[PDB]
Amino acid sequence: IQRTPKIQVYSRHPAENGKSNFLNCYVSGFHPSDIEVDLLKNGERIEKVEHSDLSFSKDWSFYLLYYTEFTPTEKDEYACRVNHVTLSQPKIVKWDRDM
Amino acid sequence: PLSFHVIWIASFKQNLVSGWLSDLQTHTWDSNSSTIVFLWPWSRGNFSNEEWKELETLFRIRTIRSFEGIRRYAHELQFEYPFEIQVTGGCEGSFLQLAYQGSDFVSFQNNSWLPYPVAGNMAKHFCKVLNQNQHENDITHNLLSDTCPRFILGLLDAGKAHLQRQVKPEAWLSHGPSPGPGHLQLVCHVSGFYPKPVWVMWMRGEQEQQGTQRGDILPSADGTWYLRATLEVAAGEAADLSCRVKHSSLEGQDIVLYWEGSLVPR
Ligand SMILES: CCCCCCCC/C=C\CCCCCCCC(=O)OC[C@@H](O)COP(=O)(O)OCC[N+](C)(C)C
Repeated sequence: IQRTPKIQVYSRHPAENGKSNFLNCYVSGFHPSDIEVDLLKNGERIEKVEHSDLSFSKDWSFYLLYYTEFTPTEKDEYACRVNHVTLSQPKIVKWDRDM
Repeated sequence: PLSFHVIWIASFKQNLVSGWLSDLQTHTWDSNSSTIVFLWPWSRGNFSNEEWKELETLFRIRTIRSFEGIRRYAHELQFEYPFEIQVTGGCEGSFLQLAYQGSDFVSFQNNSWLPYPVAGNMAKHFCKVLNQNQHENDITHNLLSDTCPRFILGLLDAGKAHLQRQVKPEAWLSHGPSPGPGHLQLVCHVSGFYPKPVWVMWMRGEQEQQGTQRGDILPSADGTWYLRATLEVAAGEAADLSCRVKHSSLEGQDIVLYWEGSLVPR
């Protein structure tokens, strides 16, 4: 039984341009645990991204938090890109903010 | 629900062992060091340096035996590559459960491993392998019934400081991305709060707006929580709306934000 990941993107603090913040991508509810997750800035992969230790829920599905420190600008768009055996193509979820 | 548990994730290669106080990770096992990493000062609980040495050796031989144990018995039990084994065990009452390929497979009850009935004879034959040495099953029982209760008591004591802290939320408002035609999606973000229980509603004055859709509570790396609450409304009806947040850390003084300014706009 394969389970596709839920993908949620959020910032630690309100977006304020030129102010340091944290970008989060919480990926959950997936099986098997083999997964590839990237944080994207303007469609380009962000180099220094940390993640939590792999864990799983009561229903045995896995979950991970990916995050990175960042400073937003007016110009920049951020997203989370996920690939998993359940996905015929990498799934991309944008960070929605008001600009 | 006050509980401690250990989890094992093995993929066939990858072997991860970690300890948890509910959502909160407290321990990690490093195999090459063959040591138990304590993630917090108080992760050691009321257990002494020498007793932790004892636990490490048990964790030593048990993990490597089991990892390599699975690694060897695969063909017999019809385990096809790739496959994953997950187990979790701990106490609150105790428990120890094993999944294969993300499904309930076997569990440890009293003194032996029992197959989940819906898991077929494949599970039953795994139980025969797991129930070879009765003494080793007896060690497992004592780990769960004796050691784990003792441990969790000390851990909660030593961790009471960190565990019972109050961290105030911060909140903000934005436009949601997917409103239906003629409508807006108002979103109220709440972050930085601990502990977890929280209350958030869109309001018209003192009237709670029952259209308020609260998302999952999500983690942050600093150990605090995050939540978004959205409200869909007709665009000509978004005046005088506010988002109200209540939390134990605020002691009665709710955060209240108003849909206004450039949000409206004007
Ligand atoms: C290193 C991170 C964890 C540190 C924990 C320190 C505190 C210890 C506290 C309480 C005692 C442990 C309670 C749970 C133990 C359950 C019994 C038990 O054997 O649990 C062991 C597992 O959890 C860890 O790995 P495995 O031994 O590979 O999994 C089971 C092996 N198999 C053959 C059945 C598949």
